[PDB]
Amino acid sequence: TPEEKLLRAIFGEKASDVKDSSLRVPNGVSGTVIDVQVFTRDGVEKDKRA
Amino acid sequence: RFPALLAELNDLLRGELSRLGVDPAHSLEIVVAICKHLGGGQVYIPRGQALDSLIRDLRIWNDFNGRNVSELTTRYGVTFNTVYKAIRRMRRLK
Amino acid sequence: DTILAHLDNPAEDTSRFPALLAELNDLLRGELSRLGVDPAHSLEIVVAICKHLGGGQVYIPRGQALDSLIRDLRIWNDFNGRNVSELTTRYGVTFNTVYKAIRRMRRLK
Amino acid sequence: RFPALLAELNDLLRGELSRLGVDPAHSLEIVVAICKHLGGGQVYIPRGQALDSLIRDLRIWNDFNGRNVSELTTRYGVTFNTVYKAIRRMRRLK
Amino acid sequence: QDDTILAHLDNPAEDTSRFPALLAELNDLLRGELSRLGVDPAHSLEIVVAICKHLGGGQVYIPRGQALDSLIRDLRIWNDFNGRNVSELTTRYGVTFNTVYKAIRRMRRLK
Amino acid sequence: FGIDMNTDYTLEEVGKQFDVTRERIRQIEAKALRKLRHPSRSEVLRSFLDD
Amino acid sequence: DPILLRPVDDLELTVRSANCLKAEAIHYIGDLVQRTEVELLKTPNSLTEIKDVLASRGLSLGMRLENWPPA
Repeated sequence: TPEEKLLRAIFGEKASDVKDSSLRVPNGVSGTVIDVQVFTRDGVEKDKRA
Repeated sequence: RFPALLAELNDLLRGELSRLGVDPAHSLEIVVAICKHLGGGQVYIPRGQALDSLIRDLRIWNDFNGRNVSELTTRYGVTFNTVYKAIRRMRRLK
Repeated sequence: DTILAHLDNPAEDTSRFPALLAELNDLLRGELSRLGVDPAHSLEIVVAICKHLGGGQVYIPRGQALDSLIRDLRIWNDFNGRNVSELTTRYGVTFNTVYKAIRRMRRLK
Repeated sequence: RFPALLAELNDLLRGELSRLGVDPAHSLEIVVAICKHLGGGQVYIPRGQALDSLIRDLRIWNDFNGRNVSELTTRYGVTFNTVYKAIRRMRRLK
Repeated sequence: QDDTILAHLDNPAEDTSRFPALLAELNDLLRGELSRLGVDPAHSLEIVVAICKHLGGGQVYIPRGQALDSLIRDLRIWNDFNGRNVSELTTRYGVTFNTVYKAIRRMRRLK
Repeated sequence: FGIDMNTDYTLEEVGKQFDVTRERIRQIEAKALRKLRHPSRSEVLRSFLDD
Repeated sequence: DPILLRPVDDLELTVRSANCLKAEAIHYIGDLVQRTEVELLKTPNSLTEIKDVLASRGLSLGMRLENWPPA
């Protein structure tokens, strides 16, 4: 809309081709992480955590 | 033009920060601030006569105690009517 | 200054881009509050900006030019004539960048 | 207002005469002469403000030979409009 | 002194008004005084510039007769005063001790 | 920006209305924007930066 | 009295009167009200402009005030 791009012009920030889809802890849950199990498809390179 | 101008601005700013007692290396973000709300083109920043005249008159009436009108005219190069205006202005403030 | 308190509103009376740069001193005095010194000193700097930088006009860039400028200035500020390797070690840059900063310092007048 | 100002004027005249080699007492004649040829009423003594701007423009276009017009704006801090008017003025005079 | 073409500047000086104009007669009188005293008359303009720059700023009035002569006598008397030559001033200027005392008072009263 | 209007107008579209000046209108927009960046009116606006 | 501690700025006096009192450096209304008329007439150039303005404000010169100034 005109207002949001007006703010964009005023302050100069630009949101790039990125959208937040990160996992979040469900509300009311407080605890400790025990295991992180990551599977990756064959063909694509694996991260250093993997 | 712009790189040398920015370098001069930054070094003069940091020198004044050192003069004011602040760390000179804090000048950079200031010019970055100068960027964030002023970037885009070229603007003319010549004098700003308001504050200069105000500080001039402030020093004029600071020199004034009771009777130095002749010396004020000789030094600051302004007639007695300007002195009257300055004294009235300093009477306005309480 | 001192009377600057009373001058608070008259500072922008019948004003111009001073008022714009009054915004500057706001930021400045904000950083001054960040710095620890009294914010009401900011006007001094700005009036100094009027006396030693005022009188002309300047164009301002927007992008990587100022990034290169700040990197090179942080490189060259610690140069003493025999500390090129010190600059390379401290700032994590190759000899090319520090030598280019030194050439930037040399070529100016 | 007249006595102290006249005394200071005579002091400066005799000092200038001594600097230039003339006898300081001759300054009395000078001031007497001017006191005969400058009277008529009341008017404040200033400078050649028109002549001040004239010599200012003279210096500006003597220093000016091209791009140093920017240096002119860096010399004291003035406008390019008055500089251009002064250039046209020096073109007008022969 | 970058006057240079000041002779050409005389036409703008001829085309100026207000406080200037009369100053040209002052320059002429100063150059005549310099010629009488042996100095080069062309220096006189320089002198006037000095007396224009240092003495400008305030309001002035000049008397014509007796006050001028009294001030002349007083200034001539006290310009040779060193602090302990009152009798010397009386003998040199042919004036009484009262006149020299008045000269001292006039010299010390001015600010 | 075409706010409160069915459409926006470019530099040339607004030039024919008031004045055909090119850099002057751009610096008018820049001056208005920098005036809107003053921390006397923008305190509320800055909160909208996170969205 | 809430007027004695107020400075001489609250008089709205004439320029000649606003200039004459600066020679004696009067900073308080009480300072001038302590001074009587028999000694404020020696300064040049006022004698017809003080009584009316002081009476309009309910004050008169010559009154005796102790512990002045109270600082």
